[PDB]
Amino acid sequence: DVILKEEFRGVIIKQGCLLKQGHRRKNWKVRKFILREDPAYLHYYDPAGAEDPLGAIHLRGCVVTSVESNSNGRKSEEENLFEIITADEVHYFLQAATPKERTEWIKAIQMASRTGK
Repeated sequence: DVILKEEFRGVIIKQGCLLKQGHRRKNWKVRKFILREDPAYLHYYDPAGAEDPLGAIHLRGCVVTSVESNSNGRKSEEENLFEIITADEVHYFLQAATPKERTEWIKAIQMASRTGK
């Protein structure tokens, strides 16, 4: 009892809608990202119909990097891109509303990823 998913056993670090690279129909989607520490787990929710956590990003062992805007060939959609390289070797391409906020999220995930105990 008084025990739920380890993902949520850590308190919210930072929440805000971000652009998730997801070439299903669009290129970048607008979903709510809520962060949580302790095991380090980032969570994304759909504004249009999924406040249920579609999945958790495994920050434990993840590295973040400031993308030099590798938006080649297309229009510069990927500007304020920051990548999250999980320990699972998955590169998660995220973007913010501003260059400022993505930096804040770089810091967010990196500080949250420190809780890998």
